[PDB]
Amino acid sequence: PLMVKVLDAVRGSPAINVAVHVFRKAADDTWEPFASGKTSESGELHGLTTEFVEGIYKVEIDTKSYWKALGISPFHEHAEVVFTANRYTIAALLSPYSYSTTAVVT
Amino acid sequence: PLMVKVLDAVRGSPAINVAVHVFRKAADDTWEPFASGKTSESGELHGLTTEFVEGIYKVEIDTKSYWKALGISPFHEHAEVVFTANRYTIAALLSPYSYSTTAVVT
Amino acid sequence: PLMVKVLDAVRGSPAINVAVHVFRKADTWEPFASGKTSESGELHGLTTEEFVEGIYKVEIDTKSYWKALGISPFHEHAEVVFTANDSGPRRYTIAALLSPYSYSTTAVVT
Amino acid sequence: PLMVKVLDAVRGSPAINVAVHVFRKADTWEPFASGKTSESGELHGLTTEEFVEGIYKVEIDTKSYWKALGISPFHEHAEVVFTANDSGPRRYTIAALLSPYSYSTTAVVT
Repeated sequence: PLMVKVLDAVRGSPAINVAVHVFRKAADDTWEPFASGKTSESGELHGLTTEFVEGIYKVEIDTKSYWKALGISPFHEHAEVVFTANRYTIAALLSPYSYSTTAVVT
Repeated sequence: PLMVKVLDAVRGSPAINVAVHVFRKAADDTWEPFASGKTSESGELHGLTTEFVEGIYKVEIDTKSYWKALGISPFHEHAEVVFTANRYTIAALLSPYSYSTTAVVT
Repeated sequence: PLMVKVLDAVRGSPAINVAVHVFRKADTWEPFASGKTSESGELHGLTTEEFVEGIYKVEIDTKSYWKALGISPFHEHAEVVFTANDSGPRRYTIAALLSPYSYSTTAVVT
Repeated sequence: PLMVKVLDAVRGSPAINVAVHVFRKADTWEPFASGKTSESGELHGLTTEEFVEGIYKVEIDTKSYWKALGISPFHEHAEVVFTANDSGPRRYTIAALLSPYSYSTTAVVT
């Protein structure tokens, strides 16, 4: 039920091999690792979970590493997306000094 | 080779039944109708063309009609995307007073 | 009452010296005003009395901007089309955020 | 040298009274400054000497903003994390453009 999709606004392409880490917020307010992976050649990451109970989740997209691998100076350390779970696609559109993120919930 | 995908940033969903018109620029600088359709339940419009020679194209996405059908006051008349053809996905992310458009060319 | 602001999402900077042409629908597009963005990425003083109700088009010459930086971008231009002043005079800021294969545009109306 | 600007993409307006909390990485997140956006959608005067090199997090409380307008938005907050002043002092504008299920954030560094 959770998928992440990442596009590169500079090249006009999927953002491939972007590392993504998902965390779930614990009772003591810390972030517990939940799942992770890297985007495919289509910029997508499937199969993160099945387990996906209500709670607050954080999806961290490693944008800095991506721009570094392209030789382009980036601004952000990463893009964080934090939401309460209540099909979820977390989309992100990446530029070096800007990004957007959209939840497509169907 | 040309596909249009539209998302609704207010609802977090595909933008369904959005009218899209494609034009090709003529030798006298006018816009000639080329193809059109409406987005599907997945917010996508396929099968616009096959015919898709080099030239300047305009994709008009009827955002105002979409927001009107939702009872939400919009700013723009439409979103226009103009490019030279040289697989093209024209993506758009819609809010009432803002939109983005991204070309995913693969 | 009409201002255009352009930012470069690759550099995190104002987009300087971007040409901007404004048209007003008469059903033809009549030239209305033009200018280029300053060092702040802004273009002021496009109009005044003159900015009556109508459908306006703001064409931002993003391709020339990118080409001058060595980049072959996707779009020919960014066009922003809108009805203005339909409920009396307003101040309009048309913002654009540019990347080689993507742009966003936002209207701030006060 | 740090300013936060927030806009509402549904209304085409400044996002007014949005809470903003800034942290600096010590590996814990230490509270650094906080405030709320004004009628212009801006928050100034967060820092000064004080804004040394470091990793900073700007947390923008978008959910409370939307909830006060009757909306149940997707995100808990918008978080913007960045290294600052790594090559000497700069002016940073952190902009955010909010929709109920989507946001964009941009850095303008001068």
